[PDB]
Amino acid sequence: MLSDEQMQIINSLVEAHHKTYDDSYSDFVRFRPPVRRLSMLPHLADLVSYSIQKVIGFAKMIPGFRDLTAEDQIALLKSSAIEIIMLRSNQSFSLEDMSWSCGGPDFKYCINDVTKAGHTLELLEPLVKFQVGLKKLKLHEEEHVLLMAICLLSPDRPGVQDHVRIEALQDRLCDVLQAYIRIQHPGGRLLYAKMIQKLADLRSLNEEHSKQYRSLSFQPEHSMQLTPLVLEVFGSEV
Amino acid sequence: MLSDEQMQIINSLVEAHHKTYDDSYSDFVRFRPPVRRLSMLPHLADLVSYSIQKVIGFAKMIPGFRDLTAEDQIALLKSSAIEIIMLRSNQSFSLEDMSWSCGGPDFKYCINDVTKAGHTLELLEPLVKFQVGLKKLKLHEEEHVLLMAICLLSPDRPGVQDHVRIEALQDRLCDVLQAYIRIQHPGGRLLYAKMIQKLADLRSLNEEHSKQYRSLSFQPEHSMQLTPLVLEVFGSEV
Amino acid sequence: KHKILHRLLQ
Amino acid sequence: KHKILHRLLQ
Ligand SMILES: CCC(CC)(c1ccc(OCC(=O)NO)c(C)c1)c1ccc(OC[C@H](O)C(C)(C)C)c(C)c1
Ligand SMILES: CCC(CC)(c1ccc(OCC(=O)NO)c(C)c1)c1ccc(OC[C@H](O)C(C)(C)C)c(C)c1
Repeated sequence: MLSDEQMQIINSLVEAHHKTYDDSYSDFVRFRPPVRRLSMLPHLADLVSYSIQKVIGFAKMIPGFRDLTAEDQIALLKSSAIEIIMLRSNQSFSLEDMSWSCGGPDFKYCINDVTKAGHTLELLEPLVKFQVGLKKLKLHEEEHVLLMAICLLSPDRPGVQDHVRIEALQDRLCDVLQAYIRIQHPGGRLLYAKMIQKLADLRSLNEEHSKQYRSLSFQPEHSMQLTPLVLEVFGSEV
Repeated sequence: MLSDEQMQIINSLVEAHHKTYDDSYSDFVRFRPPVRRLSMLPHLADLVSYSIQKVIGFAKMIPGFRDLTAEDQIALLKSSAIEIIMLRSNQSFSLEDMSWSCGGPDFKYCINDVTKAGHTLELLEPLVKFQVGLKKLKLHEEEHVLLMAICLLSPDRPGVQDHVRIEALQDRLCDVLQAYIRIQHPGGRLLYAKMIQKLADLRSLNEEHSKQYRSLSFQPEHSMQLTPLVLEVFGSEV
Repeated sequence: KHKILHRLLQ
Repeated sequence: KHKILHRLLQ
């Protein structure tokens, strides 16, 4: 069975997530309305900007994160933001229509919508595939949340100074998840492996997203549609 | 009577204005919706950002502007943007309710609304007074447009290199307006003077706006609500 | 930098 | 600069 500290960590993450993930999606009405050159950029820019703020809120609650140097926290957020965001979005992803449903039909996104935000199938194909394979793992809230904490605490990111203290925090988390799957998840003898593999898929997606983003960020007619926070987090001006 | 070149200038400005000033205000639905700490900042930031793009469109059509150095064009836009914007807004200002009406009730702004965007009466009092006195001059479209071209072509702005070529372009404009008032505007024996005085009021407003803006721009929780274009035009990173 | 302003002024 | 990120991380 799980230890108290192991369980306290799970309770902390699940609560940090609930506190940073709004199931009513009542904030999407405050974004620049979606329009279906790059007509979806304004809306999706606000979505991502809003999601970054949520990921930051979450990160600050991951046990051990608050004690790192501001520099490492930055290095970790900047390098994993988009992957965490892709992980968070799976909650609203549907295996039927292969889309994201966030309240109303206005906020129902298809692969076509991201295309109108400057992205190509070069990225979207692997993205939907990742969403589908992830959705199929039918993760418990506790595993989904651990995966996001595991992801955010990867020491193998550029700019990370103390990759020993972070290597540790992630190890601690990785075993919590490993223990949880073995104790609380029936038919999950080979789930952990599949999950770690999902983290590897994220890297590829991250690489591809950054490429296409860089392309977009160098065109001022498009960069001007971005928000300050997005430009700072996806920027290279580190 | 007016000369052909004098009239061609008037026709060019009136057409540049019509091409950059949308009377249907059908673009306000694309802004982050208004919300009545600094709840109006998002919406009013998008309004101003959109207005800057219109002022730039207009400027590029002012005869003589396109031939200046990119540097002077920048120096002129950055220093006069807010004044031109205050001048443009008068078109939707009403002497009855003392507000700005841009289509629907959602887009009806009161002094209270700007307060929710980080501004104080220190600025808003003089602002409404300027709007009222301006509205009372009952300018013809030709005079209102000349005033905006006159304003934008003020050589006495920081960063202006060739204030001789610009001093000239503005002189040319100032006499066009002076001639128009004398020939086409009955009961306007003392209008020109009142107009030039209105340009002086704008300077005070500009000074005050920049002060309060600087205050806001140094607070990242607020600066992040701004748009790239606003930050660049009201920024000091010249 | 004024890169956005330059692009718009073109 | 990352000033926005620092403020949010406080
Ligand atoms: C519309 C689909 C998606 C999928 C991950 C998304 C993100 C966050 C979401 O919300 C979940 C959540 O918890 N948020 O708080 C939801 C439901 C969906 C996305 C959005 C924008 C994108 O591209 C963005 C562009 O790259 C920019 C240049 C940055 C604008 C890409 C490539 C994908
Ligand atoms: C809501 C009233 C107003 C008055 C000049 C305005 C600007 C442009 C407008 O449209 C006319 C037009 O032609 N546009 O295309 C309309 C109708 C009104 C304003 C708006 C924002 C403000 O403050 C803005 C803040 O200072 C920021 C920090 C920059 C967000 C201040 C001090 C005033």
